[PDB]
Amino acid sequence: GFRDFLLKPELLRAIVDCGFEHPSEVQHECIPQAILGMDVLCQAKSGMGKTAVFVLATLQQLEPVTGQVSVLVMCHTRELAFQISKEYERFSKYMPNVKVAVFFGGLSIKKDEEVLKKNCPHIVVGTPGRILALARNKSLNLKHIKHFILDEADKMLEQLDMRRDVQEIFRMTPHEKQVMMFSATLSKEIRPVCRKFMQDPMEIFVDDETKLTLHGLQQYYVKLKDNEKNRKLFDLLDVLEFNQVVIFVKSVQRCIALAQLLVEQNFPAIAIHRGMPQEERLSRYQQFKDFQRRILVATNLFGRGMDIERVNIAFNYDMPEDSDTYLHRVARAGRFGTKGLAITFVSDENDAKILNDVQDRFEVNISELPDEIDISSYIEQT
Repeated sequence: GFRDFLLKPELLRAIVDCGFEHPSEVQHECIPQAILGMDVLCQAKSGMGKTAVFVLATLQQLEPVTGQVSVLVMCHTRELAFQISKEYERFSKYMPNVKVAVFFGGLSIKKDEEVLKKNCPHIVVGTPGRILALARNKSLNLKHIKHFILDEADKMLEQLDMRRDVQEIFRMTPHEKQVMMFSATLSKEIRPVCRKFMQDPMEIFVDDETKLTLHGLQQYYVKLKDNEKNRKLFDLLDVLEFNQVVIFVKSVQRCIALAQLLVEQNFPAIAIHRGMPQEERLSRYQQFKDFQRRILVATNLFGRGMDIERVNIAFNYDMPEDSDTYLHRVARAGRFGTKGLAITFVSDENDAKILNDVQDRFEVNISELPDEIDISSYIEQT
């Protein structure tokens, strides 16, 4: 997969360890030029292995120097800065001397200062505000920066205030270095600042995945109190036939409890919730590619959409927050298989509103669950 990207062996091993030897389109279009030190302006769509583009291209060109920060990555939200760093750590699994740190508000800047004095990293990730503050006070020397990366450019550059800070941070770095910008949207603010930031960038515009359909799919709902869901769900798992099931819940506490309960009821199930390291979520999801019955209890997976041929039933044990989560939660997108069954639990006079909203957006009707469902209307070959 990534072997054709001509990446240091240690990077390929870590990539194999993260469980995916199949590059996305944004990567096929960006990693090659990125790897060569070319400036890049890429308008894509979060996820899709977008940040892996700069994490990899950057690790590939990294000329590690103790005490020197050679890579600066900035983005708008601290959760994304946090996530981008854990990813640098992951793909850096076999590059023992490579160092990374993330900085943002919420934690005492004095803590960021120590790290920079005692054990400066080669790679820094952070939000503009905290980065600009650490630079101004000299704690962070940005004079050796060879790779300047901006993620969520549109959001960072939208407000005059943050764009100003970003331009101040920029001027603090060597005029000669590679600069890359990734933005889900290409506002007429990035266009200006880029003339300032980039020279003659490779401008790459990857699409917006183009998906989201409920065609040829059986969809029903059941109204009941949370008090009944388990009993209903369990009654249902006994009647309905399936190769693999997916149950969506609202929280982590709920995911952990339901999964455990199913497991104790001889209903082999794995749990995947927003409250565990990406590595664990990625590993567990990957694992869920094997068995004759298997059940996955999740709070939400990966945007890619249901890609497990054998998954015949998607449950909304908890009503999706919005009519968009539904689309993602339920929809085929793998090799073959277009048939599937979707069942939603309605316990609130509020869920209905959300459910009623769904039938409009995609203009499809979701009936009340019938006593009889033809096994072949939602399970294609058997």
